[PDB]
Amino acid sequence: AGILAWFWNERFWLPHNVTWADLKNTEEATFPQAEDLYLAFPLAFCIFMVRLIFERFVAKPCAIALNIQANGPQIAPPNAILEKVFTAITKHPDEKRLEGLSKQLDWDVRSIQRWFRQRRNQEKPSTLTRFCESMWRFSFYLYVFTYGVRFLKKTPWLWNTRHCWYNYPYQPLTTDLHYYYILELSFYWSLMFSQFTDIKRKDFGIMFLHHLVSIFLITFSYVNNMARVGTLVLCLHDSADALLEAAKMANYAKFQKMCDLLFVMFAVVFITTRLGIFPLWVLNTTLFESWEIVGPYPSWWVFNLLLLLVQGLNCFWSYLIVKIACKAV
Amino acid sequence: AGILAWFWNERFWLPHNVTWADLKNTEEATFPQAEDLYLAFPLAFCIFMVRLIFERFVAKPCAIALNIQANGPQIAPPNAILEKVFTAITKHPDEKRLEGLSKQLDWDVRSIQRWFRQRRNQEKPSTLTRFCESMWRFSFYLYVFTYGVRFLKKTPWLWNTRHCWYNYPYQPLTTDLHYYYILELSFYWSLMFSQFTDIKRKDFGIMFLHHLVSIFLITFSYVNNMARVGTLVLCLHDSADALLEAAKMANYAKFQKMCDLLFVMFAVVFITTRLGIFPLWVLNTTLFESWEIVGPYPSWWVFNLLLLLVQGLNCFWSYLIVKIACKAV
Amino acid sequence: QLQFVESGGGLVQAGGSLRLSCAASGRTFSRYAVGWFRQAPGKEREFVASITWNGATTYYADSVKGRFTISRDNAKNTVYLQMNSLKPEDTAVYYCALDLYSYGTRDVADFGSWGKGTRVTVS
Amino acid sequence: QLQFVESGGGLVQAGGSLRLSCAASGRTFSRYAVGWFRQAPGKEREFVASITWNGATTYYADSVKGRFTISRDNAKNTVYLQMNSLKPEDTAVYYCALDLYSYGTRDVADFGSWGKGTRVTVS
Ligand SMILES: *C(=O)CCCCCCCCCCCCCCC
Ligand SMILES: *C(=O)CCCCCCCCCCCCCCC
Ligand SMILES: *[C@@H]1O[C@H](CO)[C@@H](O)[C@H](O)[C@H]1NC(C)=O
Ligand SMILES: *[C@@H]1O[C@H](CO)[C@@H](O)[C@H](O)[C@H]1NC(C)=O
Repeated sequence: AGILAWFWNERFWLPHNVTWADLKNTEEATFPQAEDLYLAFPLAFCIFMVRLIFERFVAKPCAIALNIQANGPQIAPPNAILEKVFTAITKHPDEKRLEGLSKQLDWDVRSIQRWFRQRRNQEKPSTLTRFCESMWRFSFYLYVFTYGVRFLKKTPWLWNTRHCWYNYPYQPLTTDLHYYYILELSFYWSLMFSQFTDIKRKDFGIMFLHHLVSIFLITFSYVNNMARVGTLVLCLHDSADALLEAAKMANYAKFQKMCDLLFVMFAVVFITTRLGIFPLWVLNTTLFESWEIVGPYPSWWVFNLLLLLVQGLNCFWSYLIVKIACKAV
Repeated sequence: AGILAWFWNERFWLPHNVTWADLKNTEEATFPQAEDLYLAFPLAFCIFMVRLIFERFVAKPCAIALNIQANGPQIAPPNAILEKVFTAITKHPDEKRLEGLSKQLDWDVRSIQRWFRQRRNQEKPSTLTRFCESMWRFSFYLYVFTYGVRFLKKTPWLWNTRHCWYNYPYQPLTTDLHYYYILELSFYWSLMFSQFTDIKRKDFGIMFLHHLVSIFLITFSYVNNMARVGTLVLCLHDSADALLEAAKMANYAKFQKMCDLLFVMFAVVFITTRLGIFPLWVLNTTLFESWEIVGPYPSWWVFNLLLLLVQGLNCFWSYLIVKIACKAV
Repeated sequence: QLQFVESGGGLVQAGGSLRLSCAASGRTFSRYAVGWFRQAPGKEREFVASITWNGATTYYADSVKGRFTISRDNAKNTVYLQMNSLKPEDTAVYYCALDLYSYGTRDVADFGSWGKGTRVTVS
Repeated sequence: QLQFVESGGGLVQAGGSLRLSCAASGRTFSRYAVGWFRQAPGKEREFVASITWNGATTYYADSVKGRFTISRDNAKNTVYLQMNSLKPEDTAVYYCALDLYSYGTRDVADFGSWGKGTRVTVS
């Protein structure tokens, strides 16, 4: 109890001359509260179950109708030395590792590379599950982006970025903003539940840090009444995530022309939104306008660094994209 | 919104001449509310992570120190017909199925039974994971039972069962009762999350119905201010669950004398608590005293049937126990 | 704090009949159960009787049954203890109390918001 | 509903200086941003000026800049629009409004809890 009071220091989060007692829910006005963010976990569980239903009953028949391979991986040829190396040394040999294995086994590099690729495919999930997951991600990202566009088209802060800090902290909470924030937090918690359980043996790096940072930002911005600028970030970031899933779906059906086109479009949208628009527009409204209109708050040192972290992430992935696009030309 | 108002009909749950406006949280008195049950999901997630940490860092070294087999199952001898039958016909042949397989393959029944047992062990989880899960269950059940005993030893309704309906609906909510209910609901939701994700390929029958019924009862009793009688059920049912896990742990270390003793004690406690005490004491206070003191409520038709359902479950499992105890003599 | 004020006391002749009233200056007196306690001279507080919010349950002491009756009126916010066939045991100072967690016990430590107390004299 | 009552109006000679006051009968007038709007005869309502809860931002119309100033006093719960160098354009009926979702726009449909309105006459 006392440690929670220490953590929620009103002189750290809220700006000068502002107390939590000012943001309590009164008769005529409703303000966002931390207690409203507990529904996110139940909604994430409901989303997880709906995802399971969609994958097994809606995506699998479509994959069957599109000649996706319904069987598992292939079987690697038997080899004692290769099996010992795969179980002991590593699972994804590099060029130097392939050369060393060829020297040790006195075998061609192509055969060892094919054997290790087959073993990796055995360890990797089948194409059917990846296709179903990509279809679910595409549908959810398209819904979220469309709802965000419909919500933002009427708001006064999309055109002028100095309207997110208009009457701070006295900005009432609307149904649309609450629904958008709860839906986003629920989706991120659903991704969490899916990753710590179903995929605890797949990936736990850049996308787990990305998820954690996104949940951190969404929660602490919602508690701090700094949510008008968060909708612009959520809608900007979800613009490009609806094309990568379509490109993956085109890839998994062995369509390379559509996959190449959709990936050139995803690359263009990703670069334009997350390298040209995001820093100049959102970090402008965040680093300088927020501190000018709202005043000196210390939470700014936490929030901008995190957004800069996100920007670093979204610059690494863009190098990864610029080379694939070079391969796609 | 309207459908929720239809579902929470005050003429169905609350007794005669009682409205939800009477149970709202006022200045001097705090009453339980449905909104307080949203913390259960976050606490269940925290419990799930603590369970993972305990299993990998606290239970696995102990299992290693106790010579539990750290490797996987064995390898069944190759057989085309046996593999085809196992993949197509069934996985756990009965006596008639074993006789049919022996007739078809012209092989001894013992060899086919051993091959199918080896295949089942291949499909079944290793002893290490079962030992770790049993240790976690034992620790959690022992903690919950001990806290329930400490809480109930001071309450006035454990000795007299007509003190659960004393001042209904005006019974204030204490910290201990709220903590007990939230802890139980969080544990049941943790079991849910573990079963729909980690063990979605293991069991989905009597224990999933049992979990669902337990969550139903705990939630709707907490919302209805019918929680004084629920603590007696929770503490009565968690008395025997702390010995079955110890018996399983004794079994997995190849200790048969302690396993037999602990299972005779678990059988005695289970029969005594869930066949002798539960119906005569809790269904007495529930079927008749509740309706006498509180009056005619229609939710009684929902709650007693469910408790009777639980009793049916706890009679089936007891037949299953009475035969193992016969084998244990 | 709904501080009670017990009134209705004086000196009565033996084998008498006397009514006592406890008045609560609050708006939420109707959700609580209340009780009447007595403190015998040179003795500790005893449990005389108790009543729930809606008059459903009336608990009495094994010494006052029949002779003593408890009732309450919600609109007036008042509790009336009617004592009958008063023996010399009744001589004490009566305090009207409120039950805090609806526990239904017979105890002095569960009853808060006590009152200054009215006095009875029995010849 | 914090219904505003605009006062402070009369007829002023040209090139004059006139102060107007808008008074709100509420306790939560200090959390809202408020604005002053005018309704020209035979015309629709126009946006004259607006001010945030704490005087941070003062938005004006492109026709009234410099000439018109807006201020507010939180303790008194009053808003003061000082008009200076009044031209004949100012002739209308002024209404004091309240902003409902802190949107910062220049619109008549975002401002609720309007007032009956004060009148100005400019020669
Ligand atoms: C991954 O690249 C996408 C991450 C999406 C980020 C979502 C964060 C939204 C909340 C932003 C809150 C910032 C407000 C603080 C500014 C001072
Ligand atoms: C499995 O055998 C154990 C299940 C444990 C049951 C827990 C349920 C506790 C809540 C009881 C509420 C009943 C109150 C309604 C009576 C009218
Ligand atoms: C904060 O409030 C104090 C007194 O309430 C005042 O003296 C000070 O000027 C205020 N500062 C700001 C930035 O509003
Ligand atoms: C319920 O209340 C009504 C009026 O409020 C009354 O006439 C009726 O007797 C009451 N019934 C019970 C069982 O209290």
